[PDB]
Amino acid sequence: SIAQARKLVEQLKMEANIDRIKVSKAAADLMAYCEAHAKEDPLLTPVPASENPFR
Amino acid sequence: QVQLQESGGGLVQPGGSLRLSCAASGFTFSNYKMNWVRQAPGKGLEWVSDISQSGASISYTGSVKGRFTISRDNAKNTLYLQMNSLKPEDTAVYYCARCPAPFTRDCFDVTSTTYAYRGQGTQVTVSS
Amino acid sequence: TDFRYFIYAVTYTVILVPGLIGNILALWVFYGYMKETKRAVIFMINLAIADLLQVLSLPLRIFYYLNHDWPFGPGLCMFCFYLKYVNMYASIYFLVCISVRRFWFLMYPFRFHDCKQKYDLYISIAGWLIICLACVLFPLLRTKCFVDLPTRNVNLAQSVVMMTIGELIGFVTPLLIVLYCTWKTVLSLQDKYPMAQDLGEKQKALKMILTCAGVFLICFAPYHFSFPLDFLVKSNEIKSCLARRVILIFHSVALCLASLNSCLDPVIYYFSTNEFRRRLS
Amino acid sequence: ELDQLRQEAEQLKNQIRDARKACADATLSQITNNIDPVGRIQMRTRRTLRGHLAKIYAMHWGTDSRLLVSASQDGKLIIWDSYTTNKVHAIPLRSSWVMTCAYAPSGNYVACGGLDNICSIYNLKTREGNVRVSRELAGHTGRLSCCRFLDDNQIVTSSGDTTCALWDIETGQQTTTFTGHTGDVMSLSLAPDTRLFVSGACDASAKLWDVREGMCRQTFTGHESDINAICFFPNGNAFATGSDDATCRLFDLRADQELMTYSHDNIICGITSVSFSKSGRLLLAGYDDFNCNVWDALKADRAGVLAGHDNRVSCLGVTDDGMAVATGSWDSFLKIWN
Amino acid sequence: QRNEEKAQREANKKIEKQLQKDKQVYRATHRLLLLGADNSGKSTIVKQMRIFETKFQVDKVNFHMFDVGGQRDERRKWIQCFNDVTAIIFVVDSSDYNRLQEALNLFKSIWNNRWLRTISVILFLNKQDLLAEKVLAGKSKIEDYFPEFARYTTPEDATPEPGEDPRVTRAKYFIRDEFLRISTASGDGRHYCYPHFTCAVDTENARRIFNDCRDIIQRMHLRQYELL
Ligand SMILES: CCCCCCCCCCCCCCC(O)OC[C@@H](O)COP(=O)(O)OC[C@H](N)C(=O)O
Ligand SMILES: CC(C)CCC[C@@H](C)[C@H]1CC[C@H]2[C@@H]3CC=C4C[C@@H](O)CC[C@]4(C)[C@H]3CC[C@]12C
Ligand SMILES: CC(C)CCC[C@@H](C)[C@H]1CC[C@H]2[C@@H]3CC=C4C[C@@H](O)CC[C@]4(C)[C@H]3CC[C@]12C
Repeated sequence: SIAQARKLVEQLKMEANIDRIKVSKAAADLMAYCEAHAKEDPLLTPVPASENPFR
Repeated sequence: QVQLQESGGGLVQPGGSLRLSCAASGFTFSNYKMNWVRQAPGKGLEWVSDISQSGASISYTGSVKGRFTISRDNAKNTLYLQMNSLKPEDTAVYYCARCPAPFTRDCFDVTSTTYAYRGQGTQVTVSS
Repeated sequence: TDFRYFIYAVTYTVILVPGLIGNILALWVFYGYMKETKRAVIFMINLAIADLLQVLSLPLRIFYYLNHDWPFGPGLCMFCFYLKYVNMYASIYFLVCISVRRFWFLMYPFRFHDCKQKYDLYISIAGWLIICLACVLFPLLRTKCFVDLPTRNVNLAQSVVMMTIGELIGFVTPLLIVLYCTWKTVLSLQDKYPMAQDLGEKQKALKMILTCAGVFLICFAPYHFSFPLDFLVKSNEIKSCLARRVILIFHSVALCLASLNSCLDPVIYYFSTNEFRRRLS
Repeated sequence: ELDQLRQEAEQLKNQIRDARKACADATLSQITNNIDPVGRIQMRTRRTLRGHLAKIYAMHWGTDSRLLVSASQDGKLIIWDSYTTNKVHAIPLRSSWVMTCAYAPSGNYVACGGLDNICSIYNLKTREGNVRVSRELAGHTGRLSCCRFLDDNQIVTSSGDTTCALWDIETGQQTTTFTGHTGDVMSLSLAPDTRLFVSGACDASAKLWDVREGMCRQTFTGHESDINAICFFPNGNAFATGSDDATCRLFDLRADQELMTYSHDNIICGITSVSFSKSGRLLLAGYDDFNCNVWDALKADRAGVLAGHDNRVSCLGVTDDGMAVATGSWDSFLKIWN
Repeated sequence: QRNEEKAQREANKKIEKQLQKDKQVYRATHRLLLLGADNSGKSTIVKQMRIFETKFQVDKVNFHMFDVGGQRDERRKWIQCFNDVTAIIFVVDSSDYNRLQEALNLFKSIWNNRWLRTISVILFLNKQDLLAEKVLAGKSKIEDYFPEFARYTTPEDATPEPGEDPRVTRAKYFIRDEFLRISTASGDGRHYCYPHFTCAVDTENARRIFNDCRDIIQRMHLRQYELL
């Protein structure tokens, strides 16, 4: 089981060595993407039935 | 992360007493049925005891029935195994096994190789 | 008609309210079963409709027997005379259909499946038509609203042949089919070798099957034994005064029993079922 | 050395947790509190695609946003035209137990897999009329839980042997093996650029993988029980996972921690399938209580309910064009909503 | 426009015709999920009934049974798959007292599962000859593993084989009652357990499965077509 522990330690080191950003920046990016593409979301804004191929 | 840390155990003479404590973190303790599962040397995992969400329905393996007691403290998020009247056949590594899903009466947590939500375990040796 | 009025009036008054309440409640639970479950209950829907139509046929008979006079006109009276018999034989037909279907899915389960319930509507309307045409015979022979109409003067031989044909089909075929299906279903539901120790539903179903056949055989046998005798008496074939009187009384009691079956089908077929006892609760 | 390695792993986990907490300057819900909610979302069953004989486990919308493919336990893979409700294709399967299906971006191939441990690629565009089993990919030792096409030649498949595999279809051999999960891998989602993919496993942990390197880039641990669903956010910098503890959770790749939890007290059944709308504002999840939920991915407030199935909702899909959302359930019905 | 739509409609018509044929073939066969563990003669049951799947036919009814053995130890996700089967055939070695508790736990997990709370279980207490040998020998005591066996008396409805030691019958019915206690504790009447005492040389398990499946289907018909 020594190999499994060594692999787990290596993976933890790899995941730790990365650089993270603030959660505020991530929230801002998600908000920006949601607001930028809100127009092209038929689920978000129900398109008129004439443009629905199903209706 | 779902973490189960076992404390207690060690070397005890036959007929002794032990208390195995289990600190659980990363999940709501009260929503899961808990199990105590032991692995004796030279053999695979064996289910020892289990206790339901509220502690109403406890059940035991017949080998250890009448000697071991299982309990929960949902306020302290801890699982207790009062091991009494120990025998040389009771030496094993003890594990806490949380049942995979909440609000269920079924459990698949005696996996021989790897179970996702099982603790590290503590050695309990009973010999003179 | 004296005794008969008293008898028909009280029996129809006793039967009218339970029939209405039970059958409309059963139809409401049918609509609920449709909205909640995708399964089809066509046969019991038709049975409830036929029983309700009979029950709605009763009240004008009640009015006539109480008031001894008919001010509503001959056409409505003749239609009401036709209604009770047409939907009574519809009830018999759909009881037979229910018995056959239960025999099919309890004696040959595998073969049954559920796409083996596909020609049901045709089986239902085939019946509602043939019956209504066979029951076209009822107004023509009796062409004074329900009991005081003279029978048509027809030859004894032709009348006897036609009466035997109608009795034979419309009673013996339902009776033989229901008895055979109930016997086979009871045989199937009885476990000879030990099986799973159930909560008792395989015996509750046995009791339900036995209770159904039984109410059929007792509400419907006396009517079809007394029907040829009553027809003979009303055609003046039988001349013994005491025999004529006892035959008339027996026929009145027999139609009382038939309408009692019309109002008892709700209870047995519907309210003994677990699905009804869960939907009301 | 085992105790030293365990202590080192515990210290690494503790310092990763501390770094993630330090990055957690503010919560996503607090930042999104200012924006107004989307309100109630009305969706209705435009099409009820029926014909499957048993439960459906997987479906996949085509890139054309019109054709879809569904996999049913009856051993059938039906390719429907959603607009006309006409079954374009109906492929019999060698193994009746199919738990995954994928539809290639080119539209020329479909994928099948399940308890047979084999990923069967079917070629739709065959000169000799009907479809034929193009190739079979073997090498996984656990059921195949999900399949996703990188392109017409590369397919990434997650298996219940705690692994994922990148296959080159032409050669038929497992090009890359992704290992590190300690439980059954039940779902994976490909990034829009098809350079990274997140796989959710039964060890209550998701993993972000790089397809070229073949090594686990990141690991996210925020759930309590098995993860059954996962899907990237449209921008590719976030992903939402659904688990058996009746919670959906949003993770961001750069933040490397959970951002928001979608759950309710009245909800106790576990998630089976999640998906995002085209803009990502709405997060659609399938539940065991026979009904789908539509959460506001920004405010963690339920915005709609898709209650049209009589059995467990097993698969969700959203068109690339964004017209419709398809839900397939265990009542042998697949329905279209918009 | 219409030219391609007509072709699509004809293709859909052919697809639906083939699909109706496949539905007729599919509903005419019954799926059984074979479950068990090592040292339990599930493979012996399969071979005496003539891999992953085995097909048999009794009374012109076709069953095909699935023995899922290509996966790891964990069962949750692929046991979710077998929820539409008519019956779960659970085979347990009665002789092995060590693994009796593991089999009881597995049976309880199958019984109480959300997606398996409707499938009836046909329980095969296999290897009765070895259990009889163990009981007669006396070296291994059931009360060692199950203390309540020391307080167990043979049920009055027991039907022992002629010329059988009552201790063996007591052990058989004790194990059967241990399984039936789990069966009836939370059965709710929707599903039932059908225990059978079978051995390696038994050559009539197919008939038992057939009768049990017929009983299951009859009960299912009674439950569904209450309103007819
Ligand atoms: C589809 C199969 C149909 C089966 C056979 C149906 C048609 C059979 C008809 C054969 C002869 C019909 C004779 C008509 C006849 O006599 O009237 C029926 C009698 O019961 C009349 O009853 P009655 O004694 O006048 O009293 C009337 C009664 N109080 C009432 O309310 O209807
Ligand atoms: C006065 C007499 C002649 C009235 C006769 C009414 C008959 C012919 C009509 C009235 C109500 C109709 C039924 C109403 C309800 C159902 C159940 C439905 O799922 C199938 C059609 C079916 C079975 C109809 C069959 C025809 C029907 C029975
Ligand atoms: C009042 C009189 C006319 C009732 C007549 C009863 C008999 C003749 C009718 C009533 C119910 C009918 C059955 C209804 C059900 C079926 C199933 C169908 O797939 C084959 C015919 C069969 C078996 C019918 C045979 C004829 C039948 C048995």
